[PDB]
Amino acid sequence: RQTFMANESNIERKWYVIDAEGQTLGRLSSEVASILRGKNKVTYTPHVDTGDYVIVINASKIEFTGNKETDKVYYRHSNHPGGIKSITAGELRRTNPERLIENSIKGMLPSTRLGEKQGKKLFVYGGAEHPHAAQQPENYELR
Amino acid sequence: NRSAVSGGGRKPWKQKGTGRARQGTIRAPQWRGGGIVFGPTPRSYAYKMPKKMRRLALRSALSFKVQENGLTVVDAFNFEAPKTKEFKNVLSTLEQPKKVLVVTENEDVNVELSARNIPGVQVTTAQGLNVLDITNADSLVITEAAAKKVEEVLG
Amino acid sequence: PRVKGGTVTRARRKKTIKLAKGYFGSKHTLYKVAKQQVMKSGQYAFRDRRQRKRDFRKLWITRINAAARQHEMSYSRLMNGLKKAGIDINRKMLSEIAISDEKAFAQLVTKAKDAL
Amino acid sequence: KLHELKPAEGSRKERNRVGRGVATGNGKTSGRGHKGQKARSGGGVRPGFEGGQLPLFRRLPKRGFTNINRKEYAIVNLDQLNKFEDGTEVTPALLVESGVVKNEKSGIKILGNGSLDKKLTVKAHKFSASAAEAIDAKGGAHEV
RNA sequence: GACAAUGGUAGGAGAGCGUUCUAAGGGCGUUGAAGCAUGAUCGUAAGGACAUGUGGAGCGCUUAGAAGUGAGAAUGCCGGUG
RNA sequence: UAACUUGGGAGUCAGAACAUGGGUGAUAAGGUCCGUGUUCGAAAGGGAAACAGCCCAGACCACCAGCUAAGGUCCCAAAAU
RNA sequence: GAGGGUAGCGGAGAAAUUCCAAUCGAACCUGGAGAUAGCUGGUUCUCUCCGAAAUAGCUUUAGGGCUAGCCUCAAGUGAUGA
RNA sequence: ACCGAUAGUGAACCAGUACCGUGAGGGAAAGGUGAAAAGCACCCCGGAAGGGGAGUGAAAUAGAACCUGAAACCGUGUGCUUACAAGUAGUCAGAGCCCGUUAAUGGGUGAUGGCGUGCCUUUUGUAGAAUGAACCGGCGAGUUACGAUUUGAUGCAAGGUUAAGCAGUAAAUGUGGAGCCGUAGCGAAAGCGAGUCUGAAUAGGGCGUUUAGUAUUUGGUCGUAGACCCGAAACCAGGUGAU
Repeated sequence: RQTFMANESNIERKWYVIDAEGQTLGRLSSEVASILRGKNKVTYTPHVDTGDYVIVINASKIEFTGNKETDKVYYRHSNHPGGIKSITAGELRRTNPERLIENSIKGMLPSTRLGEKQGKKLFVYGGAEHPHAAQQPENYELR
Repeated sequence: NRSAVSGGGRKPWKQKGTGRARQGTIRAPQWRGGGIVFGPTPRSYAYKMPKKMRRLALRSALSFKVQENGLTVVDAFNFEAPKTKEFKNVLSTLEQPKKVLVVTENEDVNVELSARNIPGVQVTTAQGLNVLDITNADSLVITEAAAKKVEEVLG
Repeated sequence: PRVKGGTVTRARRKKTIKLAKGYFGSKHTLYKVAKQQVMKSGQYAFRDRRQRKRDFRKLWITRINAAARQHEMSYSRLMNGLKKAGIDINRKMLSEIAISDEKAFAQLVTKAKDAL
Repeated sequence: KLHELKPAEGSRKERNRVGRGVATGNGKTSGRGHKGQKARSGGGVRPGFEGGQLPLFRRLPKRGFTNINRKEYAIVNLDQLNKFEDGTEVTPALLVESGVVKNEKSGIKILGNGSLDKKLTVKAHKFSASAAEAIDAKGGAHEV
């Protein structure tokens, strides 16, 4: 038995910033999820958190394909008899662009106790300005 | 068994209607104090074998005893009155082991009365020899008349 | 002769209750419930001894993939390149080298690229 | 010795007990099976048959009778007579004594199965054609 | 040493563990038997030892013999307790 | 690499789905009745989300070793954005 | 109200299968008696090898049985099996 | 080579008793101080029960509710862990925090990750919303007798073997040869016989000429006895009842 296991005594985390201008919604969300989990490190351990923090700016001008602007619909239920709501993806972009990105990425992470903690390291902002200057975020290009 | 245990003639309760297991008597095998099933019963354990094999077994015992130098041919036992100490000294003179079987031809009263309170000694005649007496005994002491009777009777 | 019980039924029932320590509630106290869980534990452990080998091979391959991507190539082309050269080092040793010796791994990625 | 006893090799075997756990192989149903007439206490049908098709010993006819004045003869073949010294006399009171006839049912009969090679006189109740010819063929006498 | 076989219900065949009593031999015990409790011990299984507490008088080993010889379930029987 | 003969001991006589050749029904039924193969029954493991009968494949035991079948390689989730 | 009579193959009944000790299409108790049950339920320790059937015939027979087919063990012939 | 207080008689104890029924009738539970009562003088809390000392005794956690004293269940104190989480409650991996063994690649707890719908019975098929079990403990189901057949062992062998009885320690085995199986079959029978029956005819055909058995006993199965255990609706016989 020779296998190395990472633990909280030696985990290192850093910050990244990614531009969401001119990218497809799903092609960007799949790449961000591989970073929050820590799939890009050589010390990946399944039962401990290893991934890094991600900042997403310019959450507007996120681009769809086809007729998704009007056809793609999001449903929710309030658990009351007869109450089901609905909203169009082209309507959520102009009124809550942060939730559009945030929910898409959170749908690509496991729903365990560790999955919720790993999803709390994503910050999404609709403009080009973010307030996390105390850290030293680095620019990241998408594969 | 069920029939021999005292009581238990009537049914304890009705067959159905109440929520309980159905029972017929209070002396069933599964009741406390009820009858026993498939238990001991008086019988005999004895059996028999061909006459020719009852004699082949006795000669085998005598031959095995002779093989290990456990045979002692002596003269007549000359006792006039029962006395345990004289026979104890006689046994110790001839260098005999703890368990000895002594064999004669007829019933010797003065030999059997003594030598019988000594733990480990039994007296027998020529027509009273056993497979168990010979095998249990450690050495055999016989008289010439008894030896001749044993040789002539057996074969 | 009559043969009764005692000192035989109690002895074997205590052995079962003693293998269930740490179990929740009545599953470490009562013999009948504990007996069932001890049988399920043996069935689980037989299955899990053979799933433990599939779980660790996956972990090594995930780490080899991450290290190789840092050298502008994927896992699938790395194992083909090593096979065409004859390295014969298994996934357990390649993972232990990438974590510890950073520039020894680069000595193996080159030969995997030399043979294409 | 009484503390070292040993029965002969292969002369004893342990009995099989049913209804004593599943590992023995005869645990629950004790070898009987599942839910039949042959799986109940008290057994099943009679050894011949009962019910159903007509039995084999009922669709066949009876045959013959028994004669109350039946006679059976203790037979002695020519081979069994060679044990006697040549020139001797054989009588029914001596065959029983010497160990050829054990039970004298209704007399002695001589049958001609074998070779004689003697010159002995034998007297018995019945003779066959071969027995009387072979006995007289080498010298001898016979009576009834 | 070389090769080959080893999923399994009804059911057939074989080899074993343990329990109470008897016979023969050989042993242990108030300087402490059986029983009970704990322990990180041994064997492929049924199972067997050892040490320490409690206990206050009987009990193992080897080879044979004979059985009222093994319990988780029958709206099972009796007692105690949720 | 089996088969036949003589002896001791049995269990079984409620079967199901898939494909295919037919009757019956209405070229209805997870219907029913026969012929021919497979699997379950009495079969764990991988695939089909879950799912006795479908595809792959038959578990003596241990290992933090390697190659494959069905089916797959953007994320959940191992391997081609 | 008191004292009496009719007894179960029976008695009583202005008649309802109504009553005869909280029970009546035939009272209760003790015996034959461990009645019979082709029907449900249950049947107690461990390993090793092999391993089915749900078909045919007949049956007051159809959720039962008997013979044949299929499984196992021991002995024999031995090439007759695929 | 019978039981040892759920056993053995229903009853080891003031048991046909407590109790139940109009009556006939049905019917339990309950053993154990110590070798010796030497069965706790005296002091303290309290109305008392109960207790803390002091004494008796080898021992009082042997103080009469008294040998040993298990499990269910009920409490007190403590090492590790738990208030954002969807659990057949375990298994594999695994940090952190405490201990130190029958000394060996040790023990206790468990932040997190992967996998995972109890047991039995009956069924073509059950996580099943089909059956059964509130929990713990004791008890609770293929036995024996006499016959048949087959297998292993042992003794004798064209022979093998005695039953009742008698003598003997309720034994072993002496004695006892009535009786039984085998050495020869075929035929309905008379009958003949290594051959017989059918048949006018060994003509053909059927069954025989193998011509090694026999006595005891371990194991398997069968039959007669309730025959692996528990469970009816009912039938018959003799009695008790009109409070």
